[PDB]
Amino acid sequence: QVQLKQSGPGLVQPSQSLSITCTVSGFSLTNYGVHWVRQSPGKGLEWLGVIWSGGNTDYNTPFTSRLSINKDNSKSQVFFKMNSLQSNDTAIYYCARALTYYDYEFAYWGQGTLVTVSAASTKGPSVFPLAPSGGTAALGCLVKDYFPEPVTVSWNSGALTSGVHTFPAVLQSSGLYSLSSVVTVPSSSLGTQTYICNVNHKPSNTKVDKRVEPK
Amino acid sequence: DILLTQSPVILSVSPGERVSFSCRASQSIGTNIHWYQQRTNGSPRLLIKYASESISGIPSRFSGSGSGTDFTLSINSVESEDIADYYCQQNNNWPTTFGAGTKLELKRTVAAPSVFIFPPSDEQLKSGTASVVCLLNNFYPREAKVQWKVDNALQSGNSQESVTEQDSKDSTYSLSSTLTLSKADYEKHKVYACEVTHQGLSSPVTKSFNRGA
Amino acid sequence: GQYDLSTRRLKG
Repeated sequence: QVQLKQSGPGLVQPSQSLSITCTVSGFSLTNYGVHWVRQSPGKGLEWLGVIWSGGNTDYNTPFTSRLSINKDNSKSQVFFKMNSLQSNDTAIYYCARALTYYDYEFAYWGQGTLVTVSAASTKGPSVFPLAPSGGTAALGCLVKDYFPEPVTVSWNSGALTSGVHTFPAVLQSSGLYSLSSVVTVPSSSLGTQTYICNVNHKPSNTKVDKRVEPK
Repeated sequence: DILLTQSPVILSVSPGERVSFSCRASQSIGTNIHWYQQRTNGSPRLLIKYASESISGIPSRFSGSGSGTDFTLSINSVESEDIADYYCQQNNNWPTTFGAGTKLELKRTVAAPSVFIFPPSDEQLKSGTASVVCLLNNFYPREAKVQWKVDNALQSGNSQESVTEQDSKDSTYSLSSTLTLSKADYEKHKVYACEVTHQGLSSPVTKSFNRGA
Repeated sequence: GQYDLSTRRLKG
């Protein structure tokens, strides 16, 4: 069907520029316009601009001078670029497509791209086991000291999803994030099944698979 | 630009009940309004277009009405997976603008937490820092107290809490409390306990361990 | 009432 896949999240220094690629499938860029929307703590949902089928662009008024949208029809790619980012430009950026070629009811969305504007440095996390000690055992992974958000965590390469809780990251006094991911399983499976949290911090391309066993 | 005002900001109902979301525009926009659902870690999902028109694949319990300045999104029988924020969008006047959203929570019966405690791993202790995690699992309502004690000394200021959003299946919350201390401090003590207070417990539950078993 | 980038949800 119709899909929009955006490039990965990342850090951007203040006064610097942002680049996001939206790759579409299930339709042609020559038939549909592609919109850009962001979502920030300061202003919530915000329509930024659009590139139409024929290449014309419209930019929302407070962005006309620092926003540039381009595309490559043959490669089904839309390119979003924004200049001179500041802290309140920290937000999740989506590309989106409407039901009809001319309209603004956004029926298809990219998965979003979380952009963090900060002078700090990217750092990958360390992954530590939370080891199991009514026949239900809890276990998890401690994903500690990374920057910036986000980090993705799954269990057994996607095969274990029931009973999983991945808590929201919290910012430590160090300026680094930390979170835990937990799952409850039958304690009788601890000697039979292997349990692995799959951690990926794309801003640093740090990918860690942590095996969690009873101590 | 058109200002879209959504009310209330929070909405708490029980399953099977009908619920209504409000969206008011700063001037008439006819019926040029769209509604969206955003689940936890999800992208917005189009529910209604032009005030009242259905969308493919959207359950029939979602409907919308209104015209002019006052618009309503309705769910006649709330389900658990309806937990989300809901947004309205206008497009009668350029540029298209969005409301600030209304959060929909679900009520359910009281559920006491299951409490687990994890010592720091020997791996982390190599790094010179110790993390003690106390997990409160699948409880309701959200309010809960976590009290840390090291050798009966009350810990204050050196723990952080994180709380999941409501679960889409059983409407419960889960909470993690992480006590962070230096390895030197951690080695200078023995008894590590988190005490958990919650409406669903007749008395507080304490999970503890002694460093080195 | 404010949107949180960590959870993609409204918090307060």
